[PDB]
Amino acid sequence: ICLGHHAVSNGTKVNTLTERGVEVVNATETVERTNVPRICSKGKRTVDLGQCGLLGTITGPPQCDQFLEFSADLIIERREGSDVCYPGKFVNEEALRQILRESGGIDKETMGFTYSGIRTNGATSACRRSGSSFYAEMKWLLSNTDNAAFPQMTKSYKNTRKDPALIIWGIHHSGSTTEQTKLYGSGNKLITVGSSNYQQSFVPSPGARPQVNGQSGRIDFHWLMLNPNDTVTFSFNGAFIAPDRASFLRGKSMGIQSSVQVDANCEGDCYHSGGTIISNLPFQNINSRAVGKCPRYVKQESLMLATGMKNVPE
Amino acid sequence: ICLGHHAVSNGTKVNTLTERGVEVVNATETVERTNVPRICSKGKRTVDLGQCGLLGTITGPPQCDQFLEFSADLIIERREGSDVCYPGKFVNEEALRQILRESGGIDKETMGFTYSGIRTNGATSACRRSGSSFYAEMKWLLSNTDNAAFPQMTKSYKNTRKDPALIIWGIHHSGSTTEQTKLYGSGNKLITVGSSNYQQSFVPSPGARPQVNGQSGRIDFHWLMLNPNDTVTFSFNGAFIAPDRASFLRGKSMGIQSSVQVDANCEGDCYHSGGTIISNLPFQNINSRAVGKCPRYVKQESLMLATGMKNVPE
Amino acid sequence: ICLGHHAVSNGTKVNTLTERGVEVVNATETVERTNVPRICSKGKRTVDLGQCGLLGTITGPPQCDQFLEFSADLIIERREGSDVCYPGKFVNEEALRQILRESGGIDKETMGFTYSGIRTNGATSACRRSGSSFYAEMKWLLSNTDNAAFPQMTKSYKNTRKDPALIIWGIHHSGSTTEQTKLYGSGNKLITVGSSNYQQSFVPSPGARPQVNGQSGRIDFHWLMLNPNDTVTFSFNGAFIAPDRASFLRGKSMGIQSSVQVDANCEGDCYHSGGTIISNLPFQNINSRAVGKCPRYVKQESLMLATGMKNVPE
Amino acid sequence: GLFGAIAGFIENGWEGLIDGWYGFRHQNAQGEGTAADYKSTQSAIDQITGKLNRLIEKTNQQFELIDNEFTEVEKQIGNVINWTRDSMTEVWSYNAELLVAMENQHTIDLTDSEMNKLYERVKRQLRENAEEDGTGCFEIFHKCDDDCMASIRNNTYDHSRYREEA
Amino acid sequence: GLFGAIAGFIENGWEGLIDGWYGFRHQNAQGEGTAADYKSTQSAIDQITGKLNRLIEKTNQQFELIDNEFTEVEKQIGNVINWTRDSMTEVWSYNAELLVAMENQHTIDLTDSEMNKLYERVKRQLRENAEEDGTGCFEIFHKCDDDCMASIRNNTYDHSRYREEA
Amino acid sequence: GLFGAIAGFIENGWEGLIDGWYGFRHQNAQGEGTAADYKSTQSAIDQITGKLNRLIEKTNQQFELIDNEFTEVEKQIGNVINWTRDSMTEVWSYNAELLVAMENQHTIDLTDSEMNKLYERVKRQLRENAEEDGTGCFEIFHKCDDDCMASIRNNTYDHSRYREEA
Ligand SMILES: CC(=O)N[C@@H]1[C@@H](O)[C@H](O)[C@@H](CO)O[C@@H]1O
Ligand SMILES: CC(=O)N[C@@H]1[C@@H](O)[C@H](O)[C@@H](CO)O[C@@H]1O
Ligand SMILES: CC(=O)N[C@@H]1[C@@H](O)[C@H](O)[C@@H](CO)O[C@@H]1O
Ligand SMILES: CC(=O)N[C@@H]1[C@@H](O)[C@H](O)[C@@H](CO)O[C@H]1O
Ligand SMILES: CC(=O)N[C@@H]1[C@@H](O)[C@H](O)[C@@H](CO)O[C@H]1O
Ligand SMILES: CC(=O)N[C@@H]1[C@@H](O)[C@H](O)[C@@H](CO)O[C@H]1O
Ligand SMILES: CC(=O)N[C@@H]1[C@@H](O)[C@H](O)[C@@H](CO)O[C@H]1O
Ligand SMILES: CC(=O)N[C@@H]1[C@@H](O)[C@H](O)[C@@H](CO)O[C@H]1O
Ligand SMILES: CC(=O)N[C@@H]1[C@@H](O)[C@H](O)[C@@H](CO)O[C@H]1O
Ligand SMILES: OC[C@H]1O[C@@H](O)[C@@H](O)[C@@H](O)[C@@H]1O
Ligand SMILES: OC[C@H]1O[C@@H](O)[C@@H](O)[C@@H](O)[C@@H]1O
Ligand SMILES: OC[C@H]1O[C@@H](O)[C@@H](O)[C@@H](O)[C@@H]1O
Ligand SMILES: OC[C@H]1O[C@@H](O)[C@@H](O)[C@@H](O)[C@@H]1O
Ligand SMILES: OC[C@H]1O[C@@H](O)[C@@H](O)[C@@H](O)[C@@H]1O
Ligand SMILES: OC[C@H]1O[C@@H](O)[C@@H](O)[C@@H](O)[C@@H]1O
Ligand SMILES: OC[C@H]1O[C@@H](O)[C@@H](O)[C@@H](O)[C@@H]1O
Ligand SMILES: OC[C@H]1O[C@@H](O)[C@@H](O)[C@@H](O)[C@@H]1O
Ligand SMILES: OC[C@H]1O[C@@H](O)[C@@H](O)[C@@H](O)[C@@H]1O
Ligand SMILES: OC[C@H]1O[C@H](O)[C@@H](O)[C@@H](O)[C@@H]1O
Ligand SMILES: OC[C@H]1O[C@H](O)[C@@H](O)[C@@H](O)[C@@H]1O
Ligand SMILES: OC[C@H]1O[C@H](O)[C@@H](O)[C@@H](O)[C@@H]1O
Ligand SMILES: OC[C@H]1O[C@H](O)[C@@H](O)[C@@H](O)[C@@H]1O
Ligand SMILES: OC[C@H]1O[C@H](O)[C@@H](O)[C@@H](O)[C@@H]1O
Ligand SMILES: OC[C@H]1O[C@H](O)[C@@H](O)[C@@H](O)[C@@H]1O
Repeated sequence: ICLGHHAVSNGTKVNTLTERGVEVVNATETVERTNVPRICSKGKRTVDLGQCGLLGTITGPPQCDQFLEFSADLIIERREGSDVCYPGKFVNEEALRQILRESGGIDKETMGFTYSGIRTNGATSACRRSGSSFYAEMKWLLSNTDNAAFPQMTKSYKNTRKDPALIIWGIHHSGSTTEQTKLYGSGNKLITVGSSNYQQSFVPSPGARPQVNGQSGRIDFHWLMLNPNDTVTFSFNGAFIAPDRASFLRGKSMGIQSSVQVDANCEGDCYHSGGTIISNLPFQNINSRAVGKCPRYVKQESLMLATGMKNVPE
Repeated sequence: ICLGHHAVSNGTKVNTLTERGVEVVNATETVERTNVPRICSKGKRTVDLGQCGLLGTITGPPQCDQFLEFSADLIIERREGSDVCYPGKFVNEEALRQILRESGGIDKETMGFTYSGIRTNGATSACRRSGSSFYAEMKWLLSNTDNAAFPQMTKSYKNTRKDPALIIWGIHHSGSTTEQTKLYGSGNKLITVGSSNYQQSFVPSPGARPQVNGQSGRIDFHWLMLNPNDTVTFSFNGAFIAPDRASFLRGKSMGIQSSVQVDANCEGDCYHSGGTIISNLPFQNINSRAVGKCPRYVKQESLMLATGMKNVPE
Repeated sequence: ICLGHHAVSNGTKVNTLTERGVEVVNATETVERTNVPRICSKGKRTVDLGQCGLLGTITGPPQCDQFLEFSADLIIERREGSDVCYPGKFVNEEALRQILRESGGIDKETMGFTYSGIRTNGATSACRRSGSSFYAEMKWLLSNTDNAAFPQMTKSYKNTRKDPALIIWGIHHSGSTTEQTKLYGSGNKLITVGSSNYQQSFVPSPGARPQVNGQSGRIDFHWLMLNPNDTVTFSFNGAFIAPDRASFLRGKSMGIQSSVQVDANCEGDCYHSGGTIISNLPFQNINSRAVGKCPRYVKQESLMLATGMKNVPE
Repeated sequence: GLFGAIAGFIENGWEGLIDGWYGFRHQNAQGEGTAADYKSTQSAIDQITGKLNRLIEKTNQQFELIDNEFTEVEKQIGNVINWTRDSMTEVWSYNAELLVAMENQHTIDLTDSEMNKLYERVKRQLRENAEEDGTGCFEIFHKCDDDCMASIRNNTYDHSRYREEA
Repeated sequence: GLFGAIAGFIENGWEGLIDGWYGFRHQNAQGEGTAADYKSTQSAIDQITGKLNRLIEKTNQQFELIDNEFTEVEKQIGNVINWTRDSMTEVWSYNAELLVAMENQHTIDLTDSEMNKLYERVKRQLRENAEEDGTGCFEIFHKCDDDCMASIRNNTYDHSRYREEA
Repeated sequence: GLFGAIAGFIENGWEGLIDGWYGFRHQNAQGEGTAADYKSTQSAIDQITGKLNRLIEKTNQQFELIDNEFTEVEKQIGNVINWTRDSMTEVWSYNAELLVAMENQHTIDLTDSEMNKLYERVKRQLRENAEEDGTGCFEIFHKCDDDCMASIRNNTYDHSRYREEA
């Protein structure tokens, strides 16, 4: 009688601590490479922002009328997304995106702002809607008559809810000092936003500038996070784009960027621009910027784990 | 004769490379979980800033008269701490905190600044002390008579010591252009600070603003680090809150944030908000933001290290 | 007959998982400590910027006339390097250094900017060359006659090449409002740079300031990266230091800082301030800021790898 | 292999032993026969299935993203972010390769052991009724018929009964 | 266990052997007896005490803190900081679990070895005066009285004296 | 050593065996002699050369630098950068020490094995013509002259020829 062990004709090569490319009777991958070119959203409350810019869901541009108050588990930004109407920019934007991306969604509630001696129309063909209008969760406070004079106005809000509040406001940058002393009064314009742990002040910069989407002026939006029971104070005299409503986060959620279709048939937790990495392996070589609950990204394309003795063919 | 090994009735479960929950004759923790709810300061020169804001030790608000020049091994910030008098803020603050936190303490030395044609009082009920005054290591340069005119003034200092110097200066933001052309002269005010590897310029932003601690104006402090033999130059014409004294770091030290009591009976090197992690183990699951010489923070609550053979009960 | 193994009189100490300082028959280092006090550049296209500041290669100060268009594999900055002429600074500089450091070199091409009603001389003894001049890839647009009036001027360029373009422009900060309403017109000066994904606006800050290199004024340079087919628009009315030429990156390259000599006899890929770490070992204890393809920096000075059985002397 | 069994004093393995990992191959009076040994095989398999399990775990750690594929973040902060990400990539790649390379070493050795475990079982079993040649075979000094050869397999061989007769 | 000794051809251990890690249990003419073996035991202990020591070291590396529990730092820099900290937390947690899981594997195997080390000692010692049954016992072919059984323990048993008489 | 061979039942090594790693030292009728064994030696060497190779690899990963030795970057971003770099330094240092400490453990054990591998070779070879004393020597029960001692070395010793005569 003799006793031995098995073996196959064509083994599988692996790497040991001492050798390289040793044949074992059988191995198995460890670095996922398979990708699913779709956003596996089964079971998750999804919201594909589409042509709406994640930030635009806070201000209110036409592209976002359908997203001013959304609930979700998975948010999705598209390259075609835009958070703008009137040419302009969002100061310290990516930070805001990072917050809203996990906000779970937003919930609007007025600021309780009423005014006097001024107009509150202020629209623009740049912000086309129902035939020329303005943002949505905004109000372009305007000086009554032309070249008039905007008052010492002051408005203030108090977040009286458990969780902090997202407060926005914009500064208008006319395309000239002439258009400025027209829309609002004349002279220096100062907008100062203050709260418990915040306090900046802004000044308009009216003057020559390209003409994007029909306008040469610019409205740049600013933002802070209002703590529970805290009070925000706005002190301005024009050029101020006031906030009609505040925002509150609904809770957990994740935001991703993809250019691929949504699919509610498969399930994934590791998303990335071009699909979902569906795998139970520890490492992936697909995308180093994948997000969610993923396998760690490595350089190697394959790290094979022996699952059998060494192979010794006859 | 036979030969065997020991074993106990109730072994201890651990995790192997191949199994999970195997009983060994005996194991021992590896992830510290015990916390000491006190700041073990035995042997260390401690300074609990208390109601004084770490940054306030540089400017000189009432809360900090007792800390304008301190020596220490361990500094401590309390949530009740404040570095302010007149409402305002410290531009690029956290950076300054990070520096002073390890400064070992500060040592003051005048700037050698003398003036002419102006006043140097400038006090405020917001900065209450001995019955209304101003900061301490500061000087609120003021225009002699009301609505007067602050001169072209220029002051300069030179750090002539081995180690670099911390130089401060504040910009006053009146609550209106009227109060501004009163305290100081009238018209544009420009404060330009320059040094070898530094060069900014500041401009006051006087205008409506809430009324915190009785004032509607604001004084924001600015700062740079003056290299050995280098010279700092201040060029202003008002609205400038001048620095009466510079600061030098004494050497090593650590700064922490805690809400717990100091205790000179125990010794620790790993502090954190709620105590000291006293342990010789490699990993801790107590606080991920602990600082000093600590054990690495992990997720696991327990990773047991076998210290005995496998246990085989009869 | 008996069978045994070898051994030497003086073994070599190493550390095991269970012991410490065990003698094995023979070991070998693992943490490189040897340094070569020279920049091993054999085979690499090198360019030692010398007295020229890496950023200065984009603007054009005298120190850099020889580097306005360079090609390279390895760039080198020297502590004596300066990117300046007229006293001033480069806003968001380190970012620009990080880009140019790997640019592979730069390639200039005019902006196609022509002007009218103004002068384009504007030189200075601070920017000494051929007997007093200005930068090089720049043009100090000046108001024709003294106290004249700079026009509403607007200039625009379009990157029509495959790869993005580096566009520069400076803002002049006179040493007084008087010198300002002299060089350029009078009143508010506004310079607004805009592009597809960019849009800032700058304002001059003329006023008292030290006198570095004979001037009390300051010219601060600004910059953006122009995407393919995109168009940049400059809208100013003075105090603007215009860009005569744009820049394009040639491709791969690495930038280092050293105070040591170049040597084309040795070859290295791991550079650092004081030499090249030439080694095939996995760890190094030489410099934690070494760059290129290096061995990982560790704390240990030596981690010895046994390459022999345990040593058992007679 | 640390035990000198597999790929050792047992030259090669048996490509016909598709029944188990290890097994017995005898040549008694009548005919031969080759049967796999369930005991040893399951012992190894189980353990190896162990590692594989240990390696297929859930990183319940969720990371939100901080970059931006559309609209790039500022350059300074951008490079720092990536400098960081790569450092992390360098690390995990290193770990990933050491784990697998290390695990494997062990895996292979793990079999030698089991194989050797069996062999030592058969030896001690046969007591002084057989001799150890060296190729891994046990030349039994007595007619060990099919019922006998197998007697050894299922560990029931009572050397004594054939002690003297050996 | 890689050596097939502990939790192997030695079924279970002895819960009464609270004297040492390993030991001898004999049954000579008169009475039995169970004494622990100092040699082997200390060998293992020492080594295991080794690891434990290797693991209890001082991270003389001091980290100052960069966050702020009162007054939060800017949001952009804040997320980057934490994104970093967590990545680090993910890493150390992984290391922490591999080290312990790996160490342990070795630890256990380390004993088998020592146990097996002893057994092989006793065997080779007894030369051809005893037989190897398989349960880990050595049936001595000659009255091995208390002085004798022990003679084996303290490694002094001179097979020869009882060679023929066996 | 896990195998109890080196630094075990073979007291010390031979400082005169500068020919190979392992080897045979006999004392036959005429004179003695000490010759190294190429087989075992190369087996170990090769493998150990293996690790060393595994460890000397190219980190084709290039990192551009993000700091500045001349002209320091802003303070906030600066501390974050270094806080990061150090964390990375803490990690790699830890890895660097575990790898080496772990590798070594294995290395040493790797030899025991090989040494033990040889010994078990010689034993099984000699069959029942020699006895196993315990110091690692094989007392051959028959005049094993130089041609004979060596006969064993090059694995050609045919016990049978001298079976009875032993
Ligand atoms: C890893 C990842 O997210 N992919 C991007 C890729 O789309 C792009 O080409 C490159 C430059 O923008 O950066 C990254 O490689
Ligand atoms: C790990 C740590 O420092 N604890 C804080 C905790 O106080 C707070 O609830 C949370 C949100 O602010 O952040 C962290 O979890
Ligand atoms: C690791 C490295 O790059 N060296 C520098 C050293 O030149 C300097 O003394 C110190 C403080 O500036 O920082 C680092 O230690
Ligand atoms: C080619 C082949 O044999 N495939 C099998 C595979 O199906 C199985 O999952 C693994 C572990 O059981 O063993 C492999 O050998
Ligand atoms: C329950 C118990 O037995 N406790 C002991 C413990 O006191 C000792 O520190 C450790 C190592 O010596 O062994 C444990 O078994
Ligand atoms: C002092 C000494 O013996 N040096 C040798 C060394 O030259 C060789 O590279 C290494 C591995 O072959 O073994 C060492 O023992
Ligand atoms: C600003 C910048 O350099 N962006 C790159 C990005 O394109 C790349 O995808 C990432 C790693 O993949 O590294 C970043 O640094
Ligand atoms: C700005 C922010 O998100 N703060 C959180 C902080 O609350 C938390 O404690 C830390 C990890 O514990 O991660 C930070 O990102
Ligand atoms: C701004 C600052 O602190 N600079 C230090 C630098 O001097 C040091 O070299 C590096 C690590 O070596 O750590 C940085 O934090
Ligand atoms: O967005 C990801 C990337 O995917 C590629 O397949 C192309 O379609 C590109 O145009 C696109 O940018
Ligand atoms: O169509 C595929 C892909 O092609 C690329 O060239 C770009 O135009 C992308 O916007 C587009 O999605
Ligand atoms: O500060 C730490 C934290 O500790 C908890 O026990 C409570 O006392 C909280 O109010 C406090 O914020
Ligand atoms: O008193 C314990 C703790 O309670 C919390 O609710 C807060 O009010 C803290 O400020 C306080 O320290
Ligand atoms: O630059 C590196 C450093 O090297 C040292 O040897 C000295 O020469 C210093 O003056 C210099 O700063
Ligand atoms: O000369 C060596 C070195 O000495 C230092 O003191 C400095 O002055 C450096 O600039 C110089 O390079
Ligand atoms: O390769 C990923 C992605 O990288 C981007 O930079 C573009 O090159 C895309 O067209 C491409 O699909
Ligand atoms: O849990 C730690 C700490 O977290 C903070 O965010 C607050 O929730 C405190 O009240 C609490 O004590
Ligand atoms: O030690 C490295 C380097 O550190 C710098 O900070 C200076 O101290 C230099 O003089 C020195 O050469
Ligand atoms: O985590 C629950 C609880 O923690 C702390 O007490 C505070 O953050 C509370 O606002 C919160 O409700
Ligand atoms: O075409 C293969 C692959 O190439 C690049 O990686 C990108 O353009 C991807 O979007 C694309 O899927
Ligand atoms: O580290 C000591 C010494 O190092 C360098 O030479 C410089 O940083 C000196 O200022 C310092 O005194
Ligand atoms: O109460 C238990 C524990 O809960 C949270 O972690 C915080 O509020 C701590 O301060 C507190 O000690
Ligand atoms: O990488 C090659 C190719 O990738 C994408 O398609 C784009 O980035 C192109 O501009 C580039 O030419
Ligand atoms: O002098 C030894 C060494 O000391 C410091 O590390 C620096 O000054 C180096 O430049 C120098 O080479």
